[PDB]
Amino acid sequence: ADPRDKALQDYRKKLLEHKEIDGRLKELREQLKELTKQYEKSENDLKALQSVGQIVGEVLKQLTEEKFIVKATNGPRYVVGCRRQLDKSKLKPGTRV
Amino acid sequence: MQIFVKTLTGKTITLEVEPSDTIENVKAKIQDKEGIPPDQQRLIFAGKQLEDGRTLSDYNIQRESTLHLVLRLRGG
Amino acid sequence: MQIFVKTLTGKTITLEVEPSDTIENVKAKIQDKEGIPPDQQRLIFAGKQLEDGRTLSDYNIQRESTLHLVLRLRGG
Amino acid sequence: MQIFVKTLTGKTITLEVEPSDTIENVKAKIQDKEGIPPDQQRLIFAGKQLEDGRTLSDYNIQRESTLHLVLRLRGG
Amino acid sequence: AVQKVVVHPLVLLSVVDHFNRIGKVGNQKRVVGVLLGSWQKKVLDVSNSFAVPFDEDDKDDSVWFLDHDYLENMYGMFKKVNARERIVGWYHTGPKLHKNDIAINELMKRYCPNSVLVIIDVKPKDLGLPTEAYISVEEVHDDGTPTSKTFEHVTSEIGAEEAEEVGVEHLLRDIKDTTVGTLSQRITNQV
Amino acid sequence: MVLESTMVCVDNSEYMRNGDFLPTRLQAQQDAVNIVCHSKTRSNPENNVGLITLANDCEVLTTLTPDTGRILSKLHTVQPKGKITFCTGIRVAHLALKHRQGKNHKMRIIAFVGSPVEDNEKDLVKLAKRLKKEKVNVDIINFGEEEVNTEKLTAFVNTLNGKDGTGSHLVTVPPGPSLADALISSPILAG
Amino acid sequence: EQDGIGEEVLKMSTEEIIQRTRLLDSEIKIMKSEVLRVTHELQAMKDKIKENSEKIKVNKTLPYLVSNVIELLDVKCAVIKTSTRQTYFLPVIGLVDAEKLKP
Amino acid sequence: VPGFLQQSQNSGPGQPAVWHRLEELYTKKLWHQLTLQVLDFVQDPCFAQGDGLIKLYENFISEFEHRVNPLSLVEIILHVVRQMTDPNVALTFLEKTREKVKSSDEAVILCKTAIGALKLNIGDLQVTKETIEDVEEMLNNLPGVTSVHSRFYDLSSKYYQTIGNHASYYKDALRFLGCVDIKDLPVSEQQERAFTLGLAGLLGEGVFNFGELLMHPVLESLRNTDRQWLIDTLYAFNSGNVERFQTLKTAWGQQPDLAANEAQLLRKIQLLCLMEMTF
Repeated sequence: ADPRDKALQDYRKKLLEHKEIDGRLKELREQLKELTKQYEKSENDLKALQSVGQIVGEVLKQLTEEKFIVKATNGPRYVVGCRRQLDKSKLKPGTRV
Repeated sequence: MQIFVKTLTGKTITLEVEPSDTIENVKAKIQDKEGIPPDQQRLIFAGKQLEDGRTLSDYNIQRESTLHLVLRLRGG
Repeated sequence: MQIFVKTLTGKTITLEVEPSDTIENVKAKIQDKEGIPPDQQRLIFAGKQLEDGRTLSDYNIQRESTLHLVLRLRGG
Repeated sequence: MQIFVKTLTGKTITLEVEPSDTIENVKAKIQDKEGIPPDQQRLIFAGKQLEDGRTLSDYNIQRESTLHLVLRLRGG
Repeated sequence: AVQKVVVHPLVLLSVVDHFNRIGKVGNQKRVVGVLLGSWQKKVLDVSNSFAVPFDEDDKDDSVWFLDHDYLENMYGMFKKVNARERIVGWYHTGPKLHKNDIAINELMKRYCPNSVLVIIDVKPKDLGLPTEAYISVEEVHDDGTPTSKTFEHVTSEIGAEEAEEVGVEHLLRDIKDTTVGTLSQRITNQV
Repeated sequence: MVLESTMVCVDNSEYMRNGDFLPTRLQAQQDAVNIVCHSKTRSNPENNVGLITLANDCEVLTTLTPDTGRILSKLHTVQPKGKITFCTGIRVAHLALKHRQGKNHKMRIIAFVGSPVEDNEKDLVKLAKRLKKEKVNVDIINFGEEEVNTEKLTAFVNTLNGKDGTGSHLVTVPPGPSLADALISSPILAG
Repeated sequence: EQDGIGEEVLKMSTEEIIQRTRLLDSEIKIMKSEVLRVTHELQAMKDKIKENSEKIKVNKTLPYLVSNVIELLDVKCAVIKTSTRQTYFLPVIGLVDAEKLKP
Repeated sequence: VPGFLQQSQNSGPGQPAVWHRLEELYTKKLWHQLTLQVLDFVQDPCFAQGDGLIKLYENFISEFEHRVNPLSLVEIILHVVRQMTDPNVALTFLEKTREKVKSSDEAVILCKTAIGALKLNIGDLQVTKETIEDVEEMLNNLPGVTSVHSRFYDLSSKYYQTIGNHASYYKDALRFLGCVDIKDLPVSEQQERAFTLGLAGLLGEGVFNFGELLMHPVLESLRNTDRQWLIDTLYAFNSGNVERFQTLKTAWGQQPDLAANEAQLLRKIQLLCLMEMTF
């Protein structure tokens, strides 16, 4: 009826709707974040899927500046080289590789 | 409140709803009582089609409104 | 009902069927006309892989429909 | 500008064209009066292999030249 | 930032293939496509590429038309086959940079923040290397004139890997040159 | 029944800020776009539509697709800050039509002209004759500023089609209550 | 509240006007933008989740080999002996929680 | 309200026209054109003392037209604010308009520059400095040249006008020129800006250049008439010839600074003559 009373009541109703949509937004946001964490877990799995596995063995003597003699746990021994940036100083005889 | 859902197959269905309900909720009730999942279907009102981000009160839908249901995707 | 089956090699093959026909009947028609075992055929329409339990009245197919065929290729 | 197309069947067909045209337009005219699908048309001029993407003047074609049409039989 | 790019032969050969084939669709001066690759540390390794439909106009640089949806779809399929590569940048041919190119860059920079541009000159030349690599940065420009966006050069090199070099060496068997040379290869170099 | 591909070409120039129509001009344009794209889809299940914007240069914000819902979802968040430019919009529309997948489809350009426009007739007539030779259909909607450009558009459409041409419509409207109500009958009439 | 309702919203109508302006602008802008944005973001991520799950389904074939982890190291990496009497390092564990695994 | 213009047309020009035309634009609801025309009319040289009433009308329109380009609203508000002379209420008014207009942040930058400008008139170190630093961060993350840059650089030049920072001022004035249009300004303004720039460089701590400066158009143009000794001495440095019987004249001409700092200038030209003779 009165402009001040109508303004007050519609103001309160509009604020009520304001809080309702705010609740909707908050719950949507939280659920979305949880879904993002599920997604990142799946992607970590997908990229992990392509690994290969590797042989474990031990360095026997060093032979030349680029050639080493190495031996597997129960396989034969081998003659091999050593990778780029591998700090050869650590490659003491008996080390695990 | 009742809404006549009409399919192109000539089927007419009565839905009792309330105006505060969002489109997603109306689709959810449709799925619950009919079985048809929400993704395989679209709704039309005099060429106006609805979306989750809009309330039912948006678009100026009234009591006893006629709605067109058009399916989507190939056969199940 | 006449239909068209394409293939990855460009081979095209017309065929006549009725919408009461079940999918495995279609694969049997392919087998007898081409000479290919039913296990080895796989069928695609509109991007969905078809399934044996369904008629062509299901999947709402119409005539002059372009299906695709793909082989069960394997190795070992 | 008239041009004569020769088929392997012994037929000679005369098409009026203008030097501004492009090979796909000619193939469309063929599809018009031959009815063979444009994808099923291959055109050789003096041993060269023409491309659908280019203009007649790219191949210096003059009036009343002969072009040979060859089909593709991989569909056997 | 990047200190160098390493390009594999496979991309070079695929670019030549693209440029030869494009005549099948409609005459054009140049072609455009995505580069896929990987980051080690400030060095960028490129290892695959694919076409994308593109069109241009010869005078007005305001007019051109790339295509989003083809790009996204194809990247989806490639990712479904392998997962270790990601979008890294793009390439075009033609011998000289076109004014238009920055406007393209600020598009697909949205798909990778460090979009690097590689120019591959398909038709031969005598003097030297075939390719150039460029990166986009703003500048102080002057004591005082408007800041803008332009490219700067980054040094470029051609790489190789095991089981890509073997095919190359087989293809190149008919024409061979001395590995070291004895005054017949060093003297030519000076010339 | 005809197989044709359609580009809608819509304005977000600053004049769209104003509000002669019931809510604002934008919302009206949204409803018009919705109706037309639904019409062109429903008329034929294999056809397809695409979306282009003219203000402040032309942004090809969706490649031609049969999916309609993406168009609607993308159309929002056009905040009108641009200034119009007609010719480049048309040119890039033609350029994008040049690359249909299904090249059996006919060619159509639909443009909403909701703003004043500055141009030279000597350019417009040449664009018209280009589309004459290239056999491209054009359809225009005026709404807003009839006086400023009605003659220019009359000349454009008249030259483009005539001499027993199709009579491609040139719609005009008073500042009435709705766009759709007039738009319905004349340009679109499925079957 | 009652203070703003009485001393302002009733008596100082300009404060009701400013209330209307703020409520209208913020309400419409945030509701439309965020509801539409978040709903489509959710749908897209749900679909991508579905594809990735389909990709992981195939690789879990039935034949497996029983094995025991002898040692575990972070640089996440593990040393396995397997009942065929073989020994392998591996740098990534794969489809199990590395924090859940133990010697 | 809608009678406000018919009765108000008695103030200023255009009595049958501009007010009636404003009513026409208002009733058509062509909000854009109305915004253009109000911005234009404010420019009129009339004193426009009726700030509060016309601002009341501005609020009436903006109360839902505020969807308008906010920057135009900010600048017309600035034109209103300059009218009034009480600083404190002006600050409150500016803070209110800053808090309401919050979408297009370049409007926020502009408002902040206005706040700092008013603040500096009474006391600088406490507030102004901090507001310059508070604004520079946001300015960087903008793609284009934009329009607010000029105003901001003007502010920062005035703040560095505390003379002891000569050299820093030298660069920032240039940046301002690197943002205005083709010089179409009051000739007196142009030439006095160039004069102050010349002096501020000439004392500058770090600056040895004096090659690029001579080419900048404003300096070569607006001082080919009166006060040419400054160009003369600027060439004198460029060449590096030591004899400067001219700075004696400058002492009378410009006793401020250039009469006190003579030793430093002498030392600069001394070492500056090496770079010529060795060249």
